[PDB]
Amino acid sequence: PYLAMFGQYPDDIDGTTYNFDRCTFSGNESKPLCVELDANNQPRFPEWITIPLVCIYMLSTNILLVNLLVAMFGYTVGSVQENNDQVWKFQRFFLVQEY
Amino acid sequence: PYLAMFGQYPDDIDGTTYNFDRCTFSGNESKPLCVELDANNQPRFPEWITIPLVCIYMLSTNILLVNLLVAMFGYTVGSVQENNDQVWKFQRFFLVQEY
Ligand SMILES: CC(C)CCC[C@@H](C)[C@H]1CC[C@H]2[C@@H]3CC=C4C[C@@H](OC(=O)CCC(=O)O)CC[C@]4(C)[C@H]3CC[C@]12C
Ligand SMILES: CC(C)CCC[C@@H](C)[C@H]1CC[C@H]2[C@@H]3CC=C4C[C@@H](OC(=O)CCC(=O)O)CC[C@]4(C)[C@H]3CC[C@]12C
Ligand SMILES: CC(C)CCC[C@@H](C)[C@H]1CC[C@H]2[C@@H]3CC=C4C[C@@H](OC(=O)CCC(=O)O)CC[C@]4(C)[C@H]3CC[C@]12C
Ligand SMILES: CC(C)CCC[C@@H](C)[C@H]1CC[C@H]2[C@@H]3CC=C4C[C@@H](OC(=O)CCC(=O)O)CC[C@]4(C)[C@H]3CC[C@]12C
Ligand SMILES: FC(F)(F)c1ccccc1-c1cc(C(F)(F)F)c2[nH]c(C3=NOC4(CCCCC4)C3)nc2c1
Ligand SMILES: FC(F)(F)c1ccccc1-c1cc(C(F)(F)F)c2[nH]c(C3=NOC4(CCCCC4)C3)nc2c1
Repeated sequence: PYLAMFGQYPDDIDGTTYNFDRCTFSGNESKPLCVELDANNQPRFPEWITIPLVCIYMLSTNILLVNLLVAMFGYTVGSVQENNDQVWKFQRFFLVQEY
Repeated sequence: PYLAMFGQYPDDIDGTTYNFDRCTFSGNESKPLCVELDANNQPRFPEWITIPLVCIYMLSTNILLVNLLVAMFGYTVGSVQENNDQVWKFQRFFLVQEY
């Protein structure tokens, strides 16, 4: 999910896209466990629950949240522009007196 | 089209890029139907109609719309900053009295 915000889309969520080469049935390996199967040896997850969930998650993370953060940063830089100059001037005394 | 905003570019829009392995001629399969062919067994779509359409769609979605949303969020956070404090203070009474 952390990578999902950087444009990476989960792969093991669609039966068609899912590939069994990556996964392993047992734990004696270094790749993720395979999806739970059925008596017919096919993926069992409904596939109409995961896709909308991922769509909503990606919409919330990639787009809305970053835009909100941009807005907050804009307001913050606008609000405290003048006080930052005074703070920098105050610290300039220490910076100059250091040498 | 929903995924198209997350940076994914459609593949079955260019004759060179289009691959027949994914598609299926008949419906007895779990992958999308193949593009309509011609008497010579080649893709039939003009290829000069789809590409500009996709370019315009991607330009509208990925870039313009999200930037507009960012602008709206910035204006909204700027406008209602003071009233939000009063609303939070009002709800603080209920939050404190809950316990
Ligand atoms: C505000 C909008 C733009 C955001 C959400 C729109 C779509 C991205 C979502 C909403 C409901 C979703 C659909 C809900 C159910 C299904 C059927 C699903 O196929 C199955 O259910 C078969 C299940 C099986 O084979 O076991 C494939 C995706 C689809 C069309 C989902 C794909 C994406 C849809 C259209
Ligand atoms: C069947 C599947 C594919 C779709 C449904 C699964 C989730 C997408 C549902 C389950 C619980 C739902 C959530 C229940 C509570 C909330 C909080 C709500 O926002 C708030 O917390 C503020 C409410 C307010 O302003 O008063 C927005 C929707 C959300 C995430 C709901 C949206 C959709 C959720 C996550
Ligand atoms: C404001 C600008 C920056 C946005 C649009 C610019 C280009 C991305 C678009 C505008 C018109 C498009 C062109 C319209 C027609 C064609 C020819 C097309 O090839 C064919 O028509 C052959 C058809 C066939 O083989 O059957 C390949 C793409 C190209 C150059 C299109 C590719 C992209 C172009 C240059
Ligand atoms: C031959 C192919 C490859 C290019 C042409 C196909 C589409 C790109 C054309 C067909 C109809 C056109 C649309 C007709 C109407 C509108 C609405 C217009 O914006 C408005 O609705 C507001 C108008 C106003 O401000 O008065 C912007 C262009 C658009 C999307 C036009 C732009 C280009 C469209 C989508
Ligand atoms: F910037 C932002 F915050 F996105 C946002 C900006 C502008 C307007 C609304 C929101 C918002 C707020 C909340 C809430 F206030 F409720 F937290 C949201 N919650 C969710 C989801 N909940 O669960 C999901 C993740 C876990 C899987 C199920 C889906 C996404 N999307 C929200 C969007
Ligand atoms: F933020 C935004 F809105 F993008 C936008 C922001 C700033 C200036 C203009 C726009 C805008 C407005 C409209 C309209 F107001 F007309 F709706 C647009 N329409 C379209 C397209 N129409 O159809 C397409 C999708 C379907 C396939 C054909 C191409 C894209 N791009 C627009 C850009």
